[PDB]
Formats: sequence, structure tokens, C-alpha cells
Amino acid sequence: KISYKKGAASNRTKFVRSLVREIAGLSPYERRLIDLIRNSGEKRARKVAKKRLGSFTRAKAKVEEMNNIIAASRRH
Amino acid sequence: PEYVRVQRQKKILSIRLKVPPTIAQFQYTLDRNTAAETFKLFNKYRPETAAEKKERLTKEAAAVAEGKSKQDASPKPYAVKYGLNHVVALIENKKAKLVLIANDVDPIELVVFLPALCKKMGVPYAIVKGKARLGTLVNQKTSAVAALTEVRAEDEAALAKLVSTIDANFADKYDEVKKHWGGGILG
Amino acid sequence: QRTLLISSRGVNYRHRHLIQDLSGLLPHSRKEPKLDTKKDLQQLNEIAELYNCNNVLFFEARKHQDLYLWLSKPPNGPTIKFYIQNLHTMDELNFTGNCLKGSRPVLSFDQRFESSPHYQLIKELLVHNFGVPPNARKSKPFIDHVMSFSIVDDKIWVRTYEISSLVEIGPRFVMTVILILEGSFGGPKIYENKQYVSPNVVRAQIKQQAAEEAKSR
Amino acid sequence: DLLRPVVRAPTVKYNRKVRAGRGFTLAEVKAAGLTAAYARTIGIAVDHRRQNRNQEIFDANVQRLKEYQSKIIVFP
Amino acid sequence: NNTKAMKHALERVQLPWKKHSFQEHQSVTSETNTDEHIKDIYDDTERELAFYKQSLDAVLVA
Amino acid sequence: GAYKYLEELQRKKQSDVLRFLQRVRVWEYRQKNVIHRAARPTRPDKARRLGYKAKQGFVIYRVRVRRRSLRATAEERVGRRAANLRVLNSYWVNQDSTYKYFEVILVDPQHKAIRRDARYNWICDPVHKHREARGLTATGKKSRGINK
Amino acid sequence: PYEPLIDWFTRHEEVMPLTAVPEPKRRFVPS
RNA sequence: GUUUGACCUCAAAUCAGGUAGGAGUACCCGCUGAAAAGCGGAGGAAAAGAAACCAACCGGGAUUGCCUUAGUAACGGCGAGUGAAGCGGCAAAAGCUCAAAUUUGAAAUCUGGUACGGUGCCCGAGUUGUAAUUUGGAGAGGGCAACUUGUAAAGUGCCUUCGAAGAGUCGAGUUGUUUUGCAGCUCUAAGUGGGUGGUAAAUUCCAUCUAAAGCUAA
Repeated sequence: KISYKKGAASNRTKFVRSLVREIAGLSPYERRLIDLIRNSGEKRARKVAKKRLGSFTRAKAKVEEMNNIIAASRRH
Repeated sequence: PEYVRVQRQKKILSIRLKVPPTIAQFQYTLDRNTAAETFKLFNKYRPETAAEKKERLTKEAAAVAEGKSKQDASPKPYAVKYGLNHVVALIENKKAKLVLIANDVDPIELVVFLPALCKKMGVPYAIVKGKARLGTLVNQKTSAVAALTEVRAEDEAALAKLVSTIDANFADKYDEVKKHWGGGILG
Repeated sequence: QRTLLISSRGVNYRHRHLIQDLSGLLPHSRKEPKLDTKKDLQQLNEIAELYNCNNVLFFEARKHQDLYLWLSKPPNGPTIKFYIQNLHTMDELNFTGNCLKGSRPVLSFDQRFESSPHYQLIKELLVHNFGVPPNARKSKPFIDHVMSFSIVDDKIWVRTYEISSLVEIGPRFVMTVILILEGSFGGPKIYENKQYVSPNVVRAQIKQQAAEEAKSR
Repeated sequence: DLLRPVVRAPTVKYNRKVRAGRGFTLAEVKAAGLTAAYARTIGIAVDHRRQNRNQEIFDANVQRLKEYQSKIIVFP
Repeated sequence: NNTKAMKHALERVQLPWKKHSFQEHQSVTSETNTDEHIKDIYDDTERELAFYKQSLDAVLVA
Repeated sequence: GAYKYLEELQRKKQSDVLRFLQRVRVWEYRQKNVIHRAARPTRPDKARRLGYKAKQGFVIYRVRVRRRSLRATAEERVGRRAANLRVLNSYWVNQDSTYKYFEVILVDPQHKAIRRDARYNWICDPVHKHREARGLTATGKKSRGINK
Repeated sequence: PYEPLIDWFTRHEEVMPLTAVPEPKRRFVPS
């Protein structure tokens, strides 16, 4: 038996989190990380993100999320 | 007193420091006449009081009393709707042809999502000013929200035209100033 | 070359001080915080690609008793997996001396490391790992800091010494080979020394013998 | 006392040993043709977090429940 | 397949002899004389004593 | 229901909006005493998932503590102050470099609403008096480290 | 510093509601 | 409209009704703590208690106590000596309640007062949510079928559509303490997620639960 918490992400959930992150804005370390990306590349962006964080998987997750932000913002 | 000092000191520091643009969407609110006609519209759709409810209940129970009772079928009631989780519930259907959101709520985080929610959903939301007056039109002390879904044919045209009006007065006027940081000027 | 030292979530203080001492040994090595996954290993290459290191070390601490290590070149084929045994830390009086951290290391092989090709690979890649270029800080003074390797039967005893004539100064390694596989961290398994037996198999043998005894009883 | 499942033991020392358990399952009591909630009022133990994984244990405890149902007379 | 990928790794080994004794190494011909009862660490330390003294002579010379 | 939106908006605390609310409410409480009453919970979702109900017999106190555990000590403060009330549970709301701010839910076993409504009559038993004193609260059990 | 907030995701409008809850019986019959 | 009124907040009551202390403290629960004392809090028991469990099996199935596991594993100038736990036999056995989606075709909820625990009437509390229903063992909506127990409540077969959960938290660095846990400061996530544990014929597999909320006799 697999708990229904295991199944997947509902549409309501992705909607909700997108709406939250829209209304929240970007934190000063995130406001930093966007400029560090745009300036000195994803390598240094990942380095700074991992230094801010503890592990590396959260670092790649953060960098991928922020690249999604950058792409969906600049082009649209 | 301590609390008079606090409440006079409150609303000074908030304007002293930069409020986030998600706030100051509040207090950029509906103008005089338009709120006035909104409330005139609503006063036809007051909900039944507990007292009126009990009068009709005893009336109909007495109607069942007779031997020689009377049995009939009656249409749906019509009234605004006002409970917060219920108000959000009528959203995400959608059913709210109008939603009014009071600006002054001490836990403002109860309401910060509602403007953006109805914006993305296309519900014609409006920021009314004063939760107490919403309470007056709903047989409550305060409501903080006022949603309406079902409207009689005798007001449907009025509802649609008021919807276009609020779209003209709120969505057009203040969207670009909803779109900036407010406050930040010292007091 | 530049080097990285990586550890796993398994932690024992006597086990931890070993990594600190090793980091003190190599200046070009780094002490990046420990990784979450003991199973995913390819990402480490990216870390090396992010840190510009030609050889990367990963220490796996399973169950807080079992110690394995990988040392591998991150864009590059050689990968060798080792088992670790019989360790001693800086606290006790075996050692009785310290060194300026960063002198150029001398090294020694108490074994041919020529006839056996896989041992020759272990030999050369160890030379890579512990080869210190001039960029190492505090390399101007020579502290007579030296290391040696010694296959006893198949276990490399790895040791460190300073002059007094000599006194031992650094961690005591009884290390065992496990296997060799291709690629940076993945590429297919090529060689395996069958003489090695993991302690999991040992506890399994003990438990199986106990079960057989109970069944006979 | 409340009637209990005869259950198989874990481990290898007593892999051959059979024991008295806590409760059967929802699935087994359904196979008895009765509900767990009503089966409580009759004095049958029930365990939800347990899973039936052996056929013979299941069948034996089913027949055990049949004979329990047979020997009981219930007052209205 | 063993020796072939082992030669592959030998090629992947970037250890040139351009710089002599910069790795600073002395390699031994024979193994340590380790009797199982004898304290084999002490059987070691005398031989590595010998070889490090040899390396010190080599470094002082060149 | 809207309480989800409260939960996930609370999830992003260091965001601009909630940090602003943190920074205004910390000051506004700073003008107030160490201990005082709140009319309504400032985090109603947290209060509900900790067991809050909006009716007579549920008291909200806001407690200020200098930087045992800080949450447990904060609970004990109201435990001594409101002896008649029984401490249900607390939660974090706000903080400062000088003080941390917590919101505690207390329940009166004397109000007939609590004495009736058998959902909550259990707290009326004398054995539950001063749970915070014996570490029987959430933070009490966590600090004691009682789990499986 | 400060910068205005981008509205890159609000401008997209969904044409459907989030959840497909089946309508209950009681909303159409006298209570 | 310089008026008046909606709220919110705060005071004041010789206003109504209740509630805390203190003694004792054999047992119990927390804090502190030396070479135990002390502090705080009950009760007839208390605590704990229905798995973010134990295991690797042919799997077990809340908690609690006794025998065994056992002076074993593990720890320890591996010295003094310290010192468990799975499982098994036994006693006694008990399971439940929230928080997540709307009743919106009618807050259906409840304190208090008053006239006769109940009933009526009236103030109030409450939509910034009291009731009913649902706690993953699913559950909800309806329709059909029969049953079983005033267009009353509940149980089962089938079709279709839906089917919502604990964040200054998890985790990471560092400091102090402890034998891994705990406490502080900087930082802080994710949802076919997360935690824990095995596993390679390794660009691995499958294994097991669902924390950050709560009650519960023996």
C-alpha cells in the first residue's frame, strides 16, 4: 500500500505554489543569485547557491528553478 | 493610555517603511458613488436574519399545524455570501459574479491572496474599504469578504453593468500602481 | 593537480578526525561539506568540474562502522574502490609530533607495484593523489614529512613519519583493495580482487551458522 | 478473552514456529463475509496495519473464523 | 578485458618523468619481512626508516 | 477553504511580504508587555492544526521570551500566570535578535462549552492540570524525546 | 536595492477552475 | 455632516458566575544538580500508548510490566569494569478524535439571563467558522439493487467523476553539553516528495513508513 501523499503533484498544488512564489518576490540572496547567474555563469551561481545551502541537490534544484524564473520572465 | 499611543503609532511606521506591493493594493479602493451603488445593490440582497428565519419557520410550522394543513413548493432564496472559506469556495468553481474584499483586517494574510486569485480566475473582485460595513449588510459585526453568485433577473443587467464599471474604475486605473512599491516616506 | 575530499553522512569522531588530518596533509585538497547520497556519485564529477580538480576522493561510511573510499579522476576513466581498516587518530601517544601543514611530500612503495598491473594503477593514481605541486602553501620548508605504502599480503599498510632517525606522526592505515571500474564514477566494472570479503558477508556467515546451529538444536 | 489469529513467526530461530497474533486483517474478515466493525461487537480481534502474505496462514485463520462463527449464538 | 582497460588507465595517467623526484619517491625491490607473531608495524618501520633515509640522501644529493 | 493558502503563504516566511509583517508585528508587540492577550490568532491555520476552535473557552496569549527550551519556558510563563486556564499548545509566530515571540492556546475547563462538547471535556480532568509543568505538551515531549 | 515586481505568470489566464468537484445533490433540492 | 452612526481597541466596576494558591508528597512526571539535596506538577496511580516501528524472515504488528535474550552485542588509559536491544513464553489487552476541498436550498452551533437536567423567550459568542460528515484501514458525490436496524438515520453489490493535509520545520555549518541525542547562533528546502535501512552481474535495484498536532482504560 502506497500512501496518497506518495502519488504525485496535483494541478491545484503546482498552481498554488506558482501563485505563492509570484506574490512572494525574490529574497536578497535570490536577488543576488539572479545577477550572479546573469554575470558569471551557472558554475559560480551553483557554487554560491550550495554555499548558501547545505547540500548540492538542493543547489541544483534552486538553480534550475531560478533559470525557470529567468526564462519565463525575460522572454514572457 | 498605552493602546491609544500604540494605535496612533500604528499606521505611521507602516507608511514610514516601504510596504510590499502586494499591500497598498489595499487602500487604492473603490470611489464614493461606485461603492454607494454597490451597497444599494447589496441591500436588496441582505441575508435573512436569525429572527426573520425563525419567524418564517414558526409561520410554516403553524401552516403544517392545520388539519387541513397546506403543502407547497417554494423557489430558491437569494442573498449575498460572506464566509471566508466559503467565499474562496465559490471561487475555483467559479460562481462569484462579484466579490468585495475589506481592506482593514488585522491578519491581512487572510486576504492577501484574494486579489491575485480573482485576477487570475477573472472573477470581478473589488477592494471595498471597511470590514464593519460589510458586517452591517450581512447581519454580522464584521465579514471581511462579501461574495455574490446568484442574482434575480430584475438586477442581472445592473450586475453586469456594475461589473463593467468596476472593471473600468479598478482594473484599469490602479493596475499600474498596484504594480509599484508603496509607502516608504517618513512620518 | 587540485584535489577534493568528500565524506558521507556516516559519522564517528575517531573516523572524523582522520579526514581532518588528511585535509591538513594535502593543501591542494579541499574539505567540502559531506554529501547526502552514498549511492549517487556522478554529481561529484560536476563538483570537480565546479572546483577544477583532477582527482576527487569520496569516503563512504556505512552503518557507522564500515569505511569504503573511491579516488578517481573526474573527467577520466580510472576509478578504484578501497576498504579501510585499523585506524588510529592524532590524540594518542603513538605520534608525539606535529608538522607545518603543507611541505612537499616524499613517498615510498614497500612493494614492486610493477608485476601486478592493477597494483601499478593503484600505485600511479596514488602518486597522482598525493603528488603536491609547488602551489601548496607552506611548501618552502621541508619538514622531512614522508609517507610509505606496503602490501603485506594484499593489504596496503600506509604510514607517515618525521625525523627525530625518525618518529611516526600521522594516521595509521591498513587499507584493502576492493575493485576497479571504468569511467569517472560509472563506467563498467573491469577488475575485482576476489580475495577481499566485505564485513556484511562476514556477519551473514555468522548469522547463517547461528541459524544452522539452532536448526540442528 | 477475544479470539485471535494464529500467525506465522518472523526470523530464522523460530521460522518454523507458529504463534498467537493480534488481529487478522480487513481483507480476511471481508473474506469471512462480515465487516470488521461488526466483527468487533462479536469479539474478534482485528489489526489494520498487518498484511496477509502467506496463503496457508490465511486459509487456516479463515477456517478458524468459520468455526468461530459456527459455535457462537448471538442474542438480539 | 582486464589488462586492456588497465593499459587504458596507464595512458590516462598523466605522470611524466619531466621532473625527477618532484613526486619525491623511492621504490623498494623486496617486500617487508613480516612474521605474523612479530609486531609487523615494527617490522615495517625499520625498513621504511631505511628507505626514507635513502630518499633524504637522494634529495640532499639532487 | 482558504486555510491552505494561509499554510503555503506561511511556508515562504523570508519572502518580502511575510518578513514585512514580521518586522511590523515584532515592533508592535515590543510596545506591549511581556505577556498579554490576543483577540484572535495571528496564524489561524497553525492554531487549528494545533487544535484551535473559535468559541468561548479558548484563550490566546502572546508571550515574549528572551533569546530547557524557549518554547517550553514560554508555555510555563502562561502556565503560572493563568492557573485557571489549562495550556493546550503553543507555536512560533515572530522573533527578534533580543526576544522570540510565541502564541499559546489555553482552554478554560470551567466554561460549560468546554465542559460539554465531549470532544474537549477530556482536558477538564484534574490529571491534565499544568501539562507544561510536567513536559506533557508538544515541545515537552519533543525535548523529552518520546517516540518510536 | 529595490526593483518593481514582474507579472510574468499572472498575465496568463486559466480558462478552467482548479478542481473538478462533482456538484452535490443538496444544492438543487429544498434543504 | 462642525452632526450622527458603524466597527476595532482599551479601560472601569463593592456588576453576575466560577477558578489559582497552601499542607502532604511512600509511588509518578519535568527542571536543576554536587560531594543526594533543591525546585515545579498532579493522580490513585502517574507516565507512555496506537508506528515517519521492528526486521530481512515462510515476516511481526499500540503502550505497559515479568522470565529469557544476557552479563551477550556494544562501550571502556578495551583498565577499573560499564552495559543494551530484536525475537520468543507470560500478564493484560482497546481503540479512537482533529487539522485538508461549501450547507450555502437558509450557523443548522453554543455560553449566559429569565418563566416554568429539559423546554420556551431574550441577550449575546460566532462566518477572522460554531454544527453534521470524512482521519487513509480511506472517504466523498450521486444512480441501481435489494435487504437489515419521519419522504427518518445506517450497512452491502455495480457504473462514472472526484479523491485535500502539519515549514524557522526536514536538512546543513558552527558552538556548548551528553552518549548518539539535546540546547543556542548563521542558513534553509522539496511533492510520481521526504525519512530510514539493505543492495550491484552498478547511468543499480527493490525493502519499509509518512514526521514537523492531539486523546486513550488494563
